[PDB]
Amino acid sequence: MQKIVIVANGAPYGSESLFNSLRLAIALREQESNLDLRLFLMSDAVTAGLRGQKPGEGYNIQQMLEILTAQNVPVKLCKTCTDGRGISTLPLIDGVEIGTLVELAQWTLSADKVLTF
Amino acid sequence: MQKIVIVANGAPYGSESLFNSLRLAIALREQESNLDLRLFLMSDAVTAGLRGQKPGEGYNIQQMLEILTAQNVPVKLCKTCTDGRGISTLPLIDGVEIGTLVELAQWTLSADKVLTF
Amino acid sequence: MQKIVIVANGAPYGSESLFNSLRLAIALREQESNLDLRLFLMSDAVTAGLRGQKPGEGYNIQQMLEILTAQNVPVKLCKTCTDGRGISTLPLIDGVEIGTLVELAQWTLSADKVLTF
Amino acid sequence: MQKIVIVANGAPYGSESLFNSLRLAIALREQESNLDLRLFLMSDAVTAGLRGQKPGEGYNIQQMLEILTAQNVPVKLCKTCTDGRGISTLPLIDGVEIGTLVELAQWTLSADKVLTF
Amino acid sequence: MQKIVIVANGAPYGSESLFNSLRLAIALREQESNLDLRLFLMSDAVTAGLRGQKPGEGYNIQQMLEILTAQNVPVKLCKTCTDGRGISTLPLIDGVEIGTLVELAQWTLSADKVLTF
Amino acid sequence: MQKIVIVANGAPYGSESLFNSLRLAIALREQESNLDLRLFLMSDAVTAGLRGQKPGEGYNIQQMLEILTAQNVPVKLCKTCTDGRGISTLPLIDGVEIGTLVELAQWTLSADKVLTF
Repeated sequence: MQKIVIVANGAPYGSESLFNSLRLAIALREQESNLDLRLFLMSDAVTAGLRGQKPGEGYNIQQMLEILTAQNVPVKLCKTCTDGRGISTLPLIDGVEIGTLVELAQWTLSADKVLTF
Repeated sequence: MQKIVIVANGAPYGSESLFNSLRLAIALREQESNLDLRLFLMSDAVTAGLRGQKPGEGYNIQQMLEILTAQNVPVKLCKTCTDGRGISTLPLIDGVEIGTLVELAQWTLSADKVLTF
Repeated sequence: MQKIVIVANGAPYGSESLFNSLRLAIALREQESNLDLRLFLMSDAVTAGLRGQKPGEGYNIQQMLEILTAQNVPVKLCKTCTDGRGISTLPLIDGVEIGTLVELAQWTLSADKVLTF
Repeated sequence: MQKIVIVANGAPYGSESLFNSLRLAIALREQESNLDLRLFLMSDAVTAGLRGQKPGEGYNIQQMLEILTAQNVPVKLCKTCTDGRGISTLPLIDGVEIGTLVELAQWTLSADKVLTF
Repeated sequence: MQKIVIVANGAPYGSESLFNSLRLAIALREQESNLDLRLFLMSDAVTAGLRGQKPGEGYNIQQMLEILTAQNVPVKLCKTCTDGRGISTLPLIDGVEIGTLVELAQWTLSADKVLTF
Repeated sequence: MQKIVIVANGAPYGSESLFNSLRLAIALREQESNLDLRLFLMSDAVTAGLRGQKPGEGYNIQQMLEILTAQNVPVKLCKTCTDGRGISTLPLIDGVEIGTLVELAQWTLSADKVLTF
C-alpha cells in the first residue's frame, strides 16, 4: 500500500503554505481513495487544530481538517509545540490528536513518500 | 510625554520576530517609566495572547506579555485575526484584550513613532 | 495634515503581510480623509500592481489598491523590482505607477511616520 | 528510470527557495539527461512564469526555466494561483503552462520522489 | 538500509525550521542506527556550521550538529552559499564539510526519500 | 537634525529584506548628507557583519556595509544574537560593532522615526 506523510510547519491563515498542504492532502485522498495518508503539524501549524475557527474571508482550515479527519486521515500535532503555545488542554478538532517527534520519525521511516510543507 | 506603538505580526515561537518586538518593548518601558507604549498584535501573532503557554526551553512569550501588562501597557489582539483562529472566546493573558483595526488606525495616527514588527 | 508612508514588501496572497498593510492603509484614510498617505511597493509586493486579479475566494488585492488610488493615494512600484519580474511593461492596476528607491528615500525623509510592512 | 516531482511555493527573487529549486532541477537533469523531471509551481512561485524578466542584478529565473523547458521538462503553474494574481492571461515563458491541483495530486501519487521547496 | 536525504534552508535560531529539521534527523538516527542519513545545508542554513556557538537560551544547534556527525552522519554546507557568506574559510563544527550542489544532485538521485525542511 | 533608525531582521542573501535595508539606508545617507542615521541588526541579520563575503552573484552585502560605515553610520550587532551564532568572536567588518538591546531602546527613544525590515 502507498504510504504518504505530509508534515506542515506554516501557521494557519498567515502562510498560504499550510493551506496548500491541506489542499494537496484532500486532493491526494480523492484521486487514490485507498492511500495511507497521515499528517503531522509542527511549530506554528499546530494552532490549526483549534475548534471554533470562524474565518470571515474565504477558506477555513478547520473545515479542511475535518474533511480529512472524517475520511480517517490521522492528523497529529507536535507535543512540544502545542505545549509551548498552550493548546494541549484546549478543545481540538475531532480526528486531530497530540503526537510526538518520535512518532513523526516512525511515519517518516515507514513512509514511501514524505512531502514537507 | 511620548506615544509609541508597536505592531507584531509574526507567530509566537515560530520565529524570533514576535520575540524581538516584545523584547524591545520591555526595554523601552524599562528606560522610561511613564512612556505611553501600546502593543497591537495582528495576524499570526494573535495566538500569543493564549494563557496556557508552557514552553520548556528558552523564552516565554506569555511571560513577556505579563511583564508588559502589569506596567499597565495596553496589549490588543486584532478582532478579525482572533475570530479567524478561534481565540476570541478562549482565556487570554491578563491585561491582554481584543481590539479592532479601527483602534490601530486611531492609535497610529496619534502616535509619535510606530514600530511595525 | 500629517505625512504617513507605508511600505509593503510581501507577495500578494502569499501572506497577510501585504494584505494587512492595505487594510491598515484603507483604514487610516477613513479616520482622516486629508491624510497625505503614500504607498510604496518593494520586491515581491510589486506584482500586486497587476491587473486581472480574480481571487478564487477571500480578499482581492487589486480592488483594495483601487479603493486607495481612487482617493488619490500614491501607489508606487519600485523600478528595479518591476524590471526583474517583467511587471514594468505589463498593464498596471491604474494609478499605480513605477517609482524609484530615490523617491522612497525622500518620502521617508519628509514623512512623519514610516509604517514598514 | 525514475520520476521526480519538484514543487515550489517561493516568490521569484524575493526568496531564495525558488532559485534553489531551479538550480537543483537543472542539476538533476545534468546528472541524468533522461531523468523524468516535472516542476510544479504553487502560490507565489507562479509569477516566475512571466516573460520579459530582466534583472540587472544576479540570477535570472526566466533563463533557468528556459533551460529546463528546452529539455522538455514540464513546468506547470497552478490554475487557482495564477488566476488570483491575474497571470493566467499573460504571456508565459515558452514551455511554462497552467496546471491544476488535481494534476499535482497525481504527479505526486505516481512519482518515486517529490522534492518540495 | 535506507537512503534518506534531509535538506535545510532556514537560518539557525531565526526560525524553528532548521531546528526541527535537525531534531527530526537525530530522532531518525535513534530509530534505525544503520540508516544512510545525509544532511545538506543551503542558503542561510549554511551558517549553522560555525564553531563556538554559545546560546544562553534553550536549544543549541551546534550540539545537535555534533550529535549527528558523531553517529557518522554526513553534513555538507553548500559551497556557493558559504563563499558568499564568508563562512567557507572559518572554523567549522567537528564533522561538517563544504559540499556542492552537484553532490546534492547525486544524493537525491540515489535516495529513497528526500526531506526538505 | 533628523534621527532615523533602521532595524534589520533578515538573513543576508537568503532574502531581499536585509538587502533593501542597506540600500534604502545608503539612499537616505546620500539625499540628506546631514542626517543622523543609525543601523541595528538583530537575529539572522547579525551574520551580515562577518568579513570575507565573496558572493559570485549579485549584490555584495559586505560592500554595502562598508559604504555606510565609511560615512560614519553606526552599525551595531545585537549582543545576544551574535553570542548564539558565534559571531561575537569572529572578525567583524570595518565599522561594524557589537551592540545591545538597551542601546537600541535608547536609539528608538531619541529617534524621529524608526524603520524596521
